[PDB]
Amino acid sequence: MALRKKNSLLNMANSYVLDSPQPSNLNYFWNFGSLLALCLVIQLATGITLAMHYT
Amino acid sequence: MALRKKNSLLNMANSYVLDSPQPSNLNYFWNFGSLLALCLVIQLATGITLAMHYTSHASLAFDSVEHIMRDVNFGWFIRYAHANTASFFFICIYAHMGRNIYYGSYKTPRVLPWSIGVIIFLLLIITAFMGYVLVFGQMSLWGATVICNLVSAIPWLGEDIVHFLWGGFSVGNPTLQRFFALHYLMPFVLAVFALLHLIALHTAGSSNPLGITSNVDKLSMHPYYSFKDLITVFAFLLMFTLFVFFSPDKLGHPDNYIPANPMVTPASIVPEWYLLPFYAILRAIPDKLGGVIAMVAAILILLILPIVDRSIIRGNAFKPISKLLFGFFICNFLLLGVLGQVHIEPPFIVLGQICTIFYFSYFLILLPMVSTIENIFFYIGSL
Amino acid sequence: YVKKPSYKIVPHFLGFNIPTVSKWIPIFGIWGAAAGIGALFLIEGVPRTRQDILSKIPIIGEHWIREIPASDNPF
Amino acid sequence: GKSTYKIPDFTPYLKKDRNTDANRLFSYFMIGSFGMLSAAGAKATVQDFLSNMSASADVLAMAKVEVKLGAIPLGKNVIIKWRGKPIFIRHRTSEEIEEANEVNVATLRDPQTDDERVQKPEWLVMIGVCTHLGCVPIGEAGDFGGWFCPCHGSHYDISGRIRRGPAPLNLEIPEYDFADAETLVI
Amino acid sequence: ASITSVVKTSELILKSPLLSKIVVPLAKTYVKFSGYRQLGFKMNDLIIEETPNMQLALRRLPPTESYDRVYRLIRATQFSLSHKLATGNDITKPEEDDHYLIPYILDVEAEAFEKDALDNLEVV
Amino acid sequence: ASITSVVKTSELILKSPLLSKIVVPLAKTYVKFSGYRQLGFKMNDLIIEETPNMQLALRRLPPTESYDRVYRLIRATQFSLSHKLATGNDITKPEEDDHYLIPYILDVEAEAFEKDALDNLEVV
Amino acid sequence: YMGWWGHMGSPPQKGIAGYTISPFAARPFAGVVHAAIFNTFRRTKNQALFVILPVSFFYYVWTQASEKNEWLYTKAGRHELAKAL
Amino acid sequence: ATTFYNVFVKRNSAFVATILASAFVFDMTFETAIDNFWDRINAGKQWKDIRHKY
Ligand code: HEM
Ligand code: HEM
Ligand code: HEM
Ligand SMILES: CCCCCC[C@H]1C(=O)O[C@H](C)[C@H](NC(=O)c2cccc(NC=O)c2O)C(=O)O[C@@H](C)[C@@H]1OC(=O)CC(C)C
Ligand SMILES: CCCCCC[C@H]1C(=O)O[C@H](C)[C@H](NC(=O)c2cccc(NC=O)c2O)C(=O)O[C@@H](C)[C@@H]1OC(=O)CC(C)C
Ligand SMILES: CCCCCCCCCCCCO[C@@H]1O[C@H](CO)[C@@H](O[C@H]2O[C@H](CO)[C@@H](O)[C@H](O)[C@H]2O)[C@H](O)[C@H]1O
Ligand SMILES: CCCCCCCCCCCCO[C@@H]1O[C@H](CO)[C@@H](O[C@H]2O[C@H](CO)[C@@H](O)[C@H](O)[C@H]2O)[C@H](O)[C@H]1O
Ligand SMILES: O=C1C(O)=C([C@H]2CC[C@@H](c3ccc(Cl)cc3)CC2)C(=O)c2ccccc21
Ligand code: FES
Repeated sequence: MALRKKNSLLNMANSYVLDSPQPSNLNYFWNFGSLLALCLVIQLATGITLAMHYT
Repeated sequence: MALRKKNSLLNMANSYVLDSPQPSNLNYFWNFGSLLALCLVIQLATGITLAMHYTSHASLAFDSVEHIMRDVNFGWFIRYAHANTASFFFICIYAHMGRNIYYGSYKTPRVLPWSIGVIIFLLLIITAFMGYVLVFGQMSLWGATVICNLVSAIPWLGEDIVHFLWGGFSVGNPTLQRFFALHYLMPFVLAVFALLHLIALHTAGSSNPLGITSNVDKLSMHPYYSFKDLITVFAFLLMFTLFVFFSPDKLGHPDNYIPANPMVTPASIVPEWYLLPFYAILRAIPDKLGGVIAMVAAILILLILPIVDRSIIRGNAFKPISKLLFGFFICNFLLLGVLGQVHIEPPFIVLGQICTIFYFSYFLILLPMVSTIENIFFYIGSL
Repeated sequence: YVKKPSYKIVPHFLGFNIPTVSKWIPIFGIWGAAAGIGALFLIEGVPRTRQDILSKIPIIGEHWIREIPASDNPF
Repeated sequence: GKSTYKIPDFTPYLKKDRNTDANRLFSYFMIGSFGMLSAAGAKATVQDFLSNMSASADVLAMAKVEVKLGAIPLGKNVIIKWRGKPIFIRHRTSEEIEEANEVNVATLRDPQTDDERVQKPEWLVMIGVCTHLGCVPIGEAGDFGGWFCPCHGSHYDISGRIRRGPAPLNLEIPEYDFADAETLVI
Repeated sequence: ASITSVVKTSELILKSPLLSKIVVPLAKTYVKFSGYRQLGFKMNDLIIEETPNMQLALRRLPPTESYDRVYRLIRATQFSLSHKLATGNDITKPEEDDHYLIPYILDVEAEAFEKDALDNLEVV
Repeated sequence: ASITSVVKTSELILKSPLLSKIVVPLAKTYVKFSGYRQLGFKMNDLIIEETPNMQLALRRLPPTESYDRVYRLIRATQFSLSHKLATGNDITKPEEDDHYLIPYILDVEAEAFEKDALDNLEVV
Repeated sequence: YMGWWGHMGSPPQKGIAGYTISPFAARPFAGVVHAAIFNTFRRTKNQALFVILPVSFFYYVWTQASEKNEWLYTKAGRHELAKAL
Repeated sequence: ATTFYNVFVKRNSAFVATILASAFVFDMTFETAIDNFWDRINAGKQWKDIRHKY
């Protein structure tokens, strides 16, 4: 059995970002979820950075 | 089927805090995990609260901490609770790592939670330190200088990294504001890792003090360990109360109530009680890079316990020789702690070096040897 | 006639043997180059990296020899 | 419609040269170009973004600190701030200079003679930050009676050379010039 | 470490007259002080079982021996949590401390190590 | 809303001459514009099936009907992701748009609603 | 390696009958006096040497070192301190 | 062409090394190319263009 399935931690990642079974016909409006994830990552990176400079 | 099992979200909570099958014989040393959880919750509550009152600017930081002590309602409590819980966090985490080393929790199949744990231990050190610096008292500023200069050990790029981490030529305002940002952040990262090491542990389940399988006899996490964990919650809060309300400064260094003066460092430099063991290690080694490597290695070397323990038996309950070796190792780690706070003078310079060698020889020599010999003694001794 | 099959066990460790590892030696080489190229690329901005590494490269090295005229430099 | 061995018509999509190396290579050129722009983009993003943590423009502001010397008595060390780092200025006595000139240079982590360090034997000027991890050594203390870093117990000399303890280098000497004989700039 | 390692090394010791003369008494005392018999364990109950090899060895135990092992572990877990020791018949007497598992794990590991060896064979 | 509700209400409309005269033509154009037939679906393919009741109804479908439903959904999913419409024989003709599922779900729900009713009966 | 309720991964159990009584039916502190005195003495005695030996040794070592250090920084210890440095 | 595939693409180690070395080259040349282009479209505007007066 594949490591990605065997190892408990990897298996959780696997279940979300790799093996996760998705419908085959999602259109471009299903992309906002990951854009919101990207916004959230940008906001954390820039935000924590501004917090290093902001008083 | 019960809602707690049906609903995906509840089912995750259920699997951790309610139905989680635990061995039936965990003793009180299994309670540190939940105390560290409680410390982490106290630290988040008091920490976020102090962040509502604290000003990260170097011109105001020390004064904002005085304002917290003096003007904010219950500010004294929140500040001392935060500071003291940082000490209790380390008592509990050394206790928890102690428990794990004594009962062989690092052995298969729990090497992963152990190894994630070693990273939590490093993150706690960096979190607690970054938090120490925010007061911007004398010790704070000097501590910042030293920790940010440990990267100078790294050759060539080292000196430039130092300047980059200070955002200046010295520890100053820039540094203090970035330490505030990261000290706020680091605990959430630490809570992620704390959660991850539990998720890694959930494959094998907790070890137990006998080191045998518990698959034969499991108890639900609640009510048994929930109520067991309350005893230590209240015992912890009793100790917390004695420090926070009655002696809030016993665990502190006076020098941190002097504002940071970059022109002098106090003649008596002694870091937090919990960093003392590694500080003595750093003092012991007379080389820059050497001293730093040894100090970091003193934590990273825990990662090799899974390899160097050659025992066929999990943990020390049944191994008289290993228990004695563990006793000497623990006492040596306390001796290092003590030597961390004496003056750098004879004869403690040589003593600190001997204790440093003994610390490392436990992982590299003694544990592999003793564990090998006890394997043989079990087999021969029981024939 | 053959009485016994003729073989040895090659030394092995953690399921690696020297035959197998020797086939991967080139690949570690390339990955080491990739790590070298990549690491050096990451720190190309670091002034020390230009000063001590990149400006020393023949022909190409002049890319990293840039002086700000002292007329435009407050520091 | 019925036979499963009659593969549906794929001719509108099938490449004639599908098994050539040229065919694979083209697709990998696209994937590799995308990796190349991602790598150029990543590096540029990380470089520009992390540079925020490097000293800001307001911090990068140079001192040129001038100090008098008439004030300073014999056998004393001052501390002048310069770029936030302290500068130890010691007005060394004749016998102090002698003591410094004694140690065989051979046995010195960082081998230097006082002559190399000072440009004027009566003015030891050093960046008073300990070369180990960066505390400021307490002067007059030590074991080589110069300076002792209290942080990890490294002893500096009257030249400010390291003699005992973890510090690897001797106390750095700034760029200092005697404009007058009674004032130096750093 | 593997049980095979431990067993072969023990056999080297029991062969050498000098070695056995000095080691066998040490090991017997060690086992008395170990005190696993005071929770009614056999030595073999304490071997780490969360391993592919050991799980396979334990599946090979005769039903009788397997059921008794479960009982001794349950009983010992109960002593542990009560902070009591075994008394009377629950204490493992030296004559009852049989290596019931060692033969099974040695067979499991013998095959596993042969498998590793033969995976690395070189036709000559 | 329940399929039972929809079906009973529809029957009230078809009963009333006036109502049917004005509603049936509307509903037929609505269905034309709905355009599910252009992906080769029968109306019933579009009923939400992630409920207990509907899962039970779908399990009750005859194997043929069930296999054909799977095919129409696979085929429609493929049209959807390609952004194509059905052509030719794949388009659902009005005569093929049979309520294959409605009888099964109405039986499932009939029992479920009777069960709810009888759970609340009062002996008089 | 550990399952969950119902499939915990115990080797098959047979022949163990387990009995307990209700918490309400039991005295939770039955024999607490006996345990607190005799049982704790038993458990303490059995573990005593594992604590006493390293504590006493490292306390001796610390004591010797702290006494030497104290003595080196007296007037009497001038010469021995000069040699140490 | 097979040869080019075999050398630079077949081994992922080699392909990633090639991509990172290409990124290096691209990064250096793109910087230089945009610098020159930016100076040509904003000619006589920028400080470097009026600096000579002072
Ligand atoms: C969802 C995540 C976030 C959102 C939606 C968000 C939104 C915003 C917005 C709208 C502002 C006002 C910006 C402006 O007009 O200047 C701002 C400022 C700020 N944010 Fe965030 N933010 C997020 C995450 C964070 C995080 C994680 C931090 C970490 C500290 C942070 C730190 C800051 C700081 C310091 C400022 C003030 C400095 C400034 O205005 O730029 N933010 N944020
Ligand atoms: C924020 C800090 C930490 C928290 C909150 C935490 C919490 C816990 C909890 C709740 C458990 C399960 C119950 C218990 O055994 O006590 C546990 C188990 C464990 N923890 Fe930690 N832990 C932390 C830090 C560490 C560290 C630093 C290590 C290792 C260096 C570690 C290693 C382990 C291991 C190996 C286990 C499995 C032990 C076993 O049950 O046998 N943890 N931890
Ligand atoms: C593991 C979690 C944490 C640890 C171990 C920790 C540790 C510390 C320590 C040792 C100090 C020095 C306290 C003193 O002597 O005054 C401190 C200060 C501080 N911590 Fe934390 N902290 C934690 C979490 C947090 C969090 C989540 C925040 C959220 C902002 C926070 C905010 C602060 C602030 C604002 C200060 C400076 C004010 C002060 O000194 O009291 N801390 N922390
Ligand atoms: C790394 C381990 C932690 C697991 C969480 C990580 C992220 C994760 O799950 O990623 C997935 C890629 C997920 N997208 C989808 O499910 C997805 C499903 C169907 C279609 C598309 N797109 C269509 O064209 C999708 O994109 C996604 O964007 O969700 C982020 C929000 C997640 O982050 C978090 O929640 C944590 C935090 C950063 C918000
Ligand atoms: C609310 C659901 C969210 C799941 C995570 C919350 C916490 C959670 O799982 O709690 C459990 C109660 C857990 N204790 C145990 O496993 C446990 C197991 C065996 C014995 C005992 N005690 C013995 O006598 C135990 O105490 C615990 O304290 O671990 C915290 C650290 C967890 O926090 C996190 O990881 C997230 C973050 C707050 C650190
Ligand atoms: C960015 C910070 C977030 C960190 C948390 C990291 C992981 C994200 C969510 C993990 C929490 C829930 O993830 C948990 O994992 C299991 C096991 O993989 C998943 O289980 C899923 O995959 C497994 C096997 O791949 C299937 O048997 C199962 O039907 C499916 O639900 C569930 O989705 C969820 O119960
Ligand atoms: C793990 C990653 C490895 C470490 C990452 C390195 C972080 C810091 C490295 C470089 C940051 C400072 O390095 C410096 O970057 C800035 C851009 O940010 C460059 O600056 C150059 O480009 C910018 C715009 O791009 C102009 O405003 C500037 O006038 C010009 O000189 C410098 O030429 C480079 O010397
Ligand atoms: O000289 C030191 C010093 O060495 C540490 C030390 C001790 C613990 C170290 C450490 C221990 C473990 C890890 Cl994983 C990383 C750092 C960090 C630096 C300090 O905390 C300190 C604080 C205030 C003034 C001086 C000092
Ligand atoms: S800091 Fe100067 S001695 Fe280490």
